[PDB]
Amino acid sequence: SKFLLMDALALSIEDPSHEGEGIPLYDAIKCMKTFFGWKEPNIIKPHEKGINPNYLLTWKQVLAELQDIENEEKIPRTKNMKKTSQLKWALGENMAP
Amino acid sequence: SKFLLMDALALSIEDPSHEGEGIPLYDAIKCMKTFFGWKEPNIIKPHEKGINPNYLLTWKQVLAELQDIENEEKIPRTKNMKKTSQLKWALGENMAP
Amino acid sequence: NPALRMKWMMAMKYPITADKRIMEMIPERNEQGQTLWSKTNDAGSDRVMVSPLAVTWWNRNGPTTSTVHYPKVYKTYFEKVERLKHGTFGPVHFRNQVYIEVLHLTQGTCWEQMYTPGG
Amino acid sequence: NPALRMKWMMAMKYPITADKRIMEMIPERNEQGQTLWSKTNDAGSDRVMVSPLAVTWWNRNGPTTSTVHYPKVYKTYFEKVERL
Amino acid sequence: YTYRCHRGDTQIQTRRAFELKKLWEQTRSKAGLLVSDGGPNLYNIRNLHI
RNA sequence: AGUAGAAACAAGGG
RNA sequence: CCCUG
RNA sequence: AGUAGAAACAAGGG
RNA sequence: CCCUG
Repeated sequence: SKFLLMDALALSIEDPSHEGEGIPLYDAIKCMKTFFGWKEPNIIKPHEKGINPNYLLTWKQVLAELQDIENEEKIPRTKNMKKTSQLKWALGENMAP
Repeated sequence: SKFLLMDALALSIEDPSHEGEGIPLYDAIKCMKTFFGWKEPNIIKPHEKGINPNYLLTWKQVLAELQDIENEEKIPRTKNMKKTSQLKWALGENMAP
Repeated sequence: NPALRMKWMMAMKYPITADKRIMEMIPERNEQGQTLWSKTNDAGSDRVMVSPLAVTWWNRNGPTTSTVHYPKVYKTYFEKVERLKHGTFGPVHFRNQVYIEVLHLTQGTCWEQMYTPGG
Repeated sequence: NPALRMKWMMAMKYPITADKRIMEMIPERNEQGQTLWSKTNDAGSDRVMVSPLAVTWWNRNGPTTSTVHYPKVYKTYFEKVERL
Repeated sequence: YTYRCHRGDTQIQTRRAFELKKLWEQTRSKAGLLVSDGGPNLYNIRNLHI
């Protein structure tokens, strides 16, 4: 399936200001800021047919971009990830003959 | 006095996400989004020794500038007013001999 | 798919197109400062771009004209609502299976509803 | 007024200045992704800019040592507490 | 949710919220407003042809 | 305009 | 255009 | 790698 | 660099 069904877990917050359609990135950041238990990730169940470290690098990259959001003159609505090597491989770039 | 004491009225909201020190412009916009009773401003008690249409235009200008926040690629942290004629007169620009 | 196309089009600022005389009747700014129309002209014509806020402003702030004629020209439609309002209903009978106009409500797969129009 | 000067200084990213070996003991990012030090070097010297997060990182994650020399050096203060 | 013509008393914030709320407050009979102007819903099985 | 009160600000130099 | 609060 | 299943995507032209 | 989904 495209997403987990029985194993899903959610980080939840409250928004009493009923916005019809707001920017979801800020909701994501506000939900993230409610957790104080992060630690160093590691791989426990690997992917046999893929390069595992690229996934870990992707996760760390997403965290780094979220923290970079703070150091900006103006807050953006959408975050375009930098075209890195791990994202080039993970999204199957330059594989068509 | 610098501010009103007995006649002060406030627009109130509730922020459960206890931010130590957040941007105040967003708070101002949120407090202004809870009021739906705006109408056309008019002068009832004028300032005898001043140009009152400049004050009226200043209020209309802040109202317009606040709405101009929505049509931006990235939301700013601080708003910079435009050096318009009414602001030039009201803020006493180019008055020193 | 036109549905998603309009879903995206309605998100823009001025998705509607209007004429140039609109600028003489409704103002450029709301009572709160919201913009209603823009100076840019449409491509291939002299029309201008307008936002739905202009439609709502016109509906709640605009010239008023008598609409006595409307019921006369649309007489067929109003006759239907009159007949529906003045009709009388009845019990439902579950059994094996001016009137045709309401056929979607009287008959059914395995039930019958008693209906006599009020006209 | 120095008070408001530091009130402003703490609002920046890297107000503190440290040496160069700091890059070898504490990492450039937290477990959550927060930057600790910047590659930019101090003006007029070779020092490196560091944010206060580095201080807390060191306090909670860093080398440990046995301290049985501080009280002997600061004997008067410890005597003050002992008498009280 | 497509045309953003929510109800008049609903507390959902949108670009058209101010105008819809003002129009709702102006009117005397709130049941005559179109669904496009933040009115109520009157359609039912017996009304699907009008 | 305004602050302020026995004299000043309402920008200065290149 | 630069420097100064 | 991945989607997918009797044949394709994983960008094409200048 | 341009055009096309």
